Amino acid sequence: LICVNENGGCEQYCSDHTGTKRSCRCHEGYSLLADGVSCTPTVEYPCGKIPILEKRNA
Amino acid sequence: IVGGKVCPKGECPWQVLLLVNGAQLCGGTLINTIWVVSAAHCFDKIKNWRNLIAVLGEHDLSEHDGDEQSRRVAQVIIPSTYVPGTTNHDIALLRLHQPVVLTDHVVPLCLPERTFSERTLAFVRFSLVSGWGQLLDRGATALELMVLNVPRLMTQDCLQQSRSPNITEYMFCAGYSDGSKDSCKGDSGGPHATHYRGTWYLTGIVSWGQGCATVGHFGVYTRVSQYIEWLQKLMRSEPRPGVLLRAPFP
Ligand SMILES: O=C(NCc1cccc(-n2ncc(-c3cc4cnccc4[nH]3)c2O)c1)[C@@H](O)Cc1ccccc1
Ligand SMILES: [Ca+2]
Ligand SMILES: [Cl-]
Repeated sequence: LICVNENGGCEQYCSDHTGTKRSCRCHEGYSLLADGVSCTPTVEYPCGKIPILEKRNA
Repeated sequence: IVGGKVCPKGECPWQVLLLVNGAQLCGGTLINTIWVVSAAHCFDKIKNWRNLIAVLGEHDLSEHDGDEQSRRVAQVIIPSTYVPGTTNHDIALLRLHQPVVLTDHVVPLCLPERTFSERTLAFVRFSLVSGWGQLLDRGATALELMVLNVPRLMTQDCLQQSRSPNITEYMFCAGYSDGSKDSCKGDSGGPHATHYRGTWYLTGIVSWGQGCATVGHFGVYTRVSQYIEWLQKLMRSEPRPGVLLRAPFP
């Protein structure tokens, strides 16, 4: 997989590595899941999420 | 904001209101607890720097509901490449005197990685712009925070479709040419926010235009992607005496 295509399958940030290698990353206040693509909040108020809406569907 | 709607309270939690001597100046975007991104041009005519106030958790200007958080602006950082009275390199990084407290009503917008922004975010058609700016060309400003969904144009296309500053590589066009929908005076410095896979990111800064909602013209936005590294470096830096700081760009 490559970052330029489909975001390398990453939810957030993507890094191409030497070989057929790819590494996904997450913004501060998030952690990367075992799927190696998904980001989950680690804090109460992570960036770019709307609390009242997150709650609205929680 | 012209031709938008009221942003329901708390749904625009990264939106900042900038005040000078209690008067509406410009918008801004919270990117973390002490940092706000705005537009350079907003600070041209600033007399006394020490009277600059940033308000978070604002919604309805007519009332106080207790969700509001006001902070003194400790530092205004502008790129070296910005020339007062012009439109290029229309970005400012503001350091708050004290952090805001994150709440349901006060949340930062994610400052994306450049690559991500360029390769992915840049291709998301629609994004949200917001502010307490003029509701109409030559009109009154908004009492309630307004928001508007605008589509992004490739610059080649913007130029093609427009009918005077160049649209530089440090800019992008977004909106409509039918004179119905735009950002306007008072909105400048505010966010152009882009959704991707359940999260919102800062892609633009409300900057300028050929008037507001002028037929045959689009809204012009500061291309934030060009500035990620610049911003990041500054955020890692120690404060300096004196409010205004001109920092080299790149
Ligand atoms: O006067 C200057 N600075 C002082 C200053 C302070 C606060 C606000 C304004 N100001 N006036 C007009 C608009 C504006 C029109 C518009 C239309 N569509 C979308 C966004 C828009 N914004 C605006 O933000 C200017 C110079 O820097 C000149 C300059 C430079 C850039 C923009 C405007 C004026
Ligand atoms: Ca209020
Ligand atoms: Cl303060």
